[PDB]
Amino acid sequence: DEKRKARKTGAFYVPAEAKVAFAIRIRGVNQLHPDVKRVLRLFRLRQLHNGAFFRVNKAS
Amino acid sequence: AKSKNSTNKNQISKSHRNGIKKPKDHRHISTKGVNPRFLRNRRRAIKNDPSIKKSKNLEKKVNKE
Amino acid sequence: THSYGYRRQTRKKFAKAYKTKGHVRISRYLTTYKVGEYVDIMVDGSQHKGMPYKLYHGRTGKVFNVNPRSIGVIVHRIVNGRYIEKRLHVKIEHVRPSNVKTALSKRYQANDQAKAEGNKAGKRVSTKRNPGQPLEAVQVQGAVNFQHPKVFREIF
Amino acid sequence: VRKAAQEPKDDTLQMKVRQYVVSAARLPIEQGTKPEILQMRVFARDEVHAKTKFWYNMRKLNKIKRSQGRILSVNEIYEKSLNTVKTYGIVLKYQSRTAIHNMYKEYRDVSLNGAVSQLIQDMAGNHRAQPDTIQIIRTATLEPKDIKRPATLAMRNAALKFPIVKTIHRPSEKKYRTVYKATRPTTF
RNA sequence: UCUCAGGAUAGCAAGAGCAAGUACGCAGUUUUAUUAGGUAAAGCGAAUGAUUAGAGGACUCGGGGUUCCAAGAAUCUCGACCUAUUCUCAAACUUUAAAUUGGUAAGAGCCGCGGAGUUUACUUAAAUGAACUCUCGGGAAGAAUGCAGUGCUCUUAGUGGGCCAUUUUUGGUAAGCAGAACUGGCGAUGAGGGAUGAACCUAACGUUGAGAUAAGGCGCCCAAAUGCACGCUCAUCAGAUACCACAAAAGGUGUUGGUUCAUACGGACAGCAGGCCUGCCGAAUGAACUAGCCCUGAAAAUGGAUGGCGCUGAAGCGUGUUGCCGAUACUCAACCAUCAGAGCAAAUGCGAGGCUUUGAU
Ligand SMILES: [Mg+2]
Ligand SMILES: [Mg+2]
Ligand SMILES: [Mg+2]
Ligand SMILES: [Mg+2]
Ligand SMILES: [Mg+2]
Ligand SMILES: [Mg+2]
Ligand SMILES: [Mg+2]
Ligand SMILES: [Mg+2]
Ligand SMILES: [Mg+2]
Ligand SMILES: [Mg+2]
Ligand SMILES: [Mg+2]
Ligand SMILES: [Mg+2]
Ligand SMILES: [Mg+2]
Ligand SMILES: [Mg+2]
Ligand SMILES: [Mg+2]
Ligand SMILES: [Mg+2]
Ligand SMILES: [Mg+2]
Ligand SMILES: [Mg+2]
Ligand SMILES: [Mg+2]
Repeated sequence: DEKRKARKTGAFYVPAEAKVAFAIRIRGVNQLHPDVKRVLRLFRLRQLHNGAFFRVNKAS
Repeated sequence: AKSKNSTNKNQISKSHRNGIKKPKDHRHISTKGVNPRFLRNRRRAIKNDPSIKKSKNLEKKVNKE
Repeated sequence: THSYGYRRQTRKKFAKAYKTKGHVRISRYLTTYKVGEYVDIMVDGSQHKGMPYKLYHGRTGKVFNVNPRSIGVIVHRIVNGRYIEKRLHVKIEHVRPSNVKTALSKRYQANDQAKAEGNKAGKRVSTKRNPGQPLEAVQVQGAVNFQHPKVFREIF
Repeated sequence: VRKAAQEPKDDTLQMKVRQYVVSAARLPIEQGTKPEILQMRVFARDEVHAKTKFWYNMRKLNKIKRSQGRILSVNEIYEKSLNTVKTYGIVLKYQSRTAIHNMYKEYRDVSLNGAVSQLIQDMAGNHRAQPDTIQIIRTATLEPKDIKRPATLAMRNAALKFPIVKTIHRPSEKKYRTVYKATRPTTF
């Protein structure tokens, strides 16, 4: 409905931005910068085809 | 003869292997680099301070003075 | 590198900043230092005595001793994958106070104040700082500027 | 595989371009203000893709970057009537190994999305263009007084007839497929 | 280290242990707070060093030629000095100045010029200061995220000729040459893909079945589309793709796009005509460019290599679209072993270097 009132005004309404994201590991283990490795480890994707949830932060 | 003169290649990784060891934060630290003036002061001000518990014969010496 | 000497490769690090030539800088003469303060260590080239080794320029140490002309500071150096404590003695000249604690104390006192008052009212105040957060929903009423991708032109 | 509604039943026959309107504003986001809103028309295959196209063009055209702004909205545009044939003009810039070029192209199709898809395939085949490189400056559904291309104007007449000169044999379903048959097909 | 095929020595590695595994702790991660730096770039109408162009100049510093008459004055030519500029540059130049990155921090071992103490060559005119003690007041725990790698002892093997890739780099015309930096990798390593093959692409390995994939493929050798749609290409030297096995300067009225200027029934281009113009003819016709594929530029020794067949309504070049094939990775289960969980006395259906189970590997 917010969208609707907007559309009618010519104005637009921006919904609040997602606070939860999901990540899945696309790439194998071998040959990765150690930093990258550890960042992955913090996101708790330690292998291929690992999904997890994380907050959405300047941090994350 | 021919050799490879200096390479730092494997050494960084080797160093990060077991982690970088950091020393222990100790409440009380050694006295190196501290001047004797201040040190004598500490010694004196400790010897005379009653709120600081000494040994027995020590307190005898302190209480006589 | 064929030569290793206390000042090697010191050229632009130690040269005085532009138009700093012969600045005496009385302020450093007057700064008061205490055994527990955090010092930042910065070399000046006019003053040759009590010069730290270049490595330590711009480092942040913790004060340890205070001598008449010099502050003993404490820094650490990573060596062969381990940390090694180094006790520096800097002449007053190459030392300045770090704001890293000042910020802390100022913050803390204000915060604590807030919490005490809240404790008076039954409201628990939290001082935890949250990082940038996802933007809240918004309504927008404005003027539309419609852009179209420009043709290519050569400016010679 | 996400279809836009105005695409054909057979996915084969056309590319996955859709036409988007994206609009955003300088990030500071002051409440009661009457914001400058930056709006642009992009052709992409996604909302994401569209956003990219948007920002690229926007950072080229103006000071803005993404950490500096917010996306208000992304709205797909549709073509009015898929019942008629129209001649579309398109104005392009693309990047060839030597330099950058401005082209004007025309296609006779039922959709502006179709106009674009055909434009891309053409630009790949004849010009070896890379999609990412292509920038569509302006697009107009053409009035007959305005159509300039010979292969376009070529098709205006009612008297149009193609014999079908050669019919390459193509069984109706797979169920009918045979490698070798007992008699030879015909052309006509 | 008479040391350069070797030794020690740290580092890397294994086992045995110690300690409350300060979780208000830890981190090849961010965030936040305080801070460093002179590299890239840029800059030389800014310092240092180079370094082109023209002009002016009341006031100038000298030379020369000119002229006159005469030694002066008038005047052409040079530069040097400003005047306002201008061309191109520096790793051993630099005002300016990044990205990536370095310190130190983000609280109960906290904060507060509130108290009471202790100091016999510590400090001050100074109960001034300082450092430590006992007090007084305040203090939801003071960022995100992760912890199947807590810290430390002890004893000790092997190693100490390296090599490659991306990016960055120095010497060198160059090299499958010789050297360096960060991260990997290869060595020490198999599986699928690049036909082939150390260091490329996917992906890291216990025995086994299923399913769905990555990289790469689906005309035949070959699992899977002679799929469905686009654009472009005819080679009497086609083409067929990362690392990869090489091609350049230079050319083409081959073919297709596009760019910028032009003509046309107030009849063009061309041809034929005829005297710049004019008739016939009849809707389109010029010019310079640019980039695609194709052609030329393109010479080597046993007989040959888009991997081979062969392919031109492609089985070629640049795309669109859908499915399918496809690893030793991912799912799911069975079995084995490893590491870690949980439970086993008035006991007992059995062996505590045991029994029963569970999760990961
Ligand atoms: Mg270590
Ligand atoms: Mg400096
Ligand atoms: Mg030997
Ligand atoms: Mg040893
Ligand atoms: Mg052990
Ligand atoms: Mg925690
Ligand atoms: Mg780092
Ligand atoms: Mg700075
Ligand atoms: Mg790069
Ligand atoms: Mg080499
Ligand atoms: Mg790298
Ligand atoms: Mg890498
Ligand atoms: Mg070996
Ligand atoms: Mg391997
Ligand atoms: Mg299988
Ligand atoms: Mg076919
Ligand atoms: Mg052949
Ligand atoms: Mg060939
Ligand atoms: Mg092949």
